[PDB]
Amino acid sequence: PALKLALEYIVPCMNKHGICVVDDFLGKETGQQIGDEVRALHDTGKFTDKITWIEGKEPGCETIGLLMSSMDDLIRHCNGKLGSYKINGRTKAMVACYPGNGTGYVRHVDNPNGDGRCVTCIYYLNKDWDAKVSGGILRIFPEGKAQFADIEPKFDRLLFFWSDRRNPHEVQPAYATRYAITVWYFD
Ligand SMILES: O=C(O)CNC(=O)c1n[nH]c2ccccc2c1=O
Ligand SMILES: [Fe+2]
Repeated sequence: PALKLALEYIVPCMNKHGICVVDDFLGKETGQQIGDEVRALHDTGKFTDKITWIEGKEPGCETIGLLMSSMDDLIRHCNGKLGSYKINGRTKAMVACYPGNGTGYVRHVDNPNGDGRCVTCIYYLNKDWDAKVSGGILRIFPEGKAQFADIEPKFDRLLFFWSDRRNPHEVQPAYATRYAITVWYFD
């Protein structure tokens, strides 16, 4: 399954566009589970835009580990073909919560200063996101296109994009609680 998705979709889509959306990545059950785990971290005080870092062995986080393992399976089966990068690892999972008070994240590049992070991978957990009323769109400005790309933070959506200056991006103001989990893979 990872072989097929990696080589029939993620590799070609990324090499062409530098951005790749995989809807329905883990399915509604496992999704909801990860979502219930992120919410339990949050409501029990464990955020510090607020964030918390997770390795994947800590408590209340088993299924976030399964997510990370599932992401890793995709990247491993890209076979060094994704942007001709030989990927050597990734960060821990960064869980982010925009509380829903109009806050967002201003336009930025993830790796502006030349660290080894090459691919940003984000998994979204927001069921029945009403983007027209709730805001919180991810807007990416891919270098070499005169049109931006708008990505809704939809439940069980996995997203890949190049981390460097090819992809300046912003989280537009969010008016409902918005959750996402990011890892960065490095070459
Ligand atoms: O959630 C999204 O759709 C995109 N989100 C981001 O680009 C983003 N990028 N870099 C960060 C660094 C530290 C803390 C939060 C973030 C963050 O949400
Ligand atoms: Fe970012």
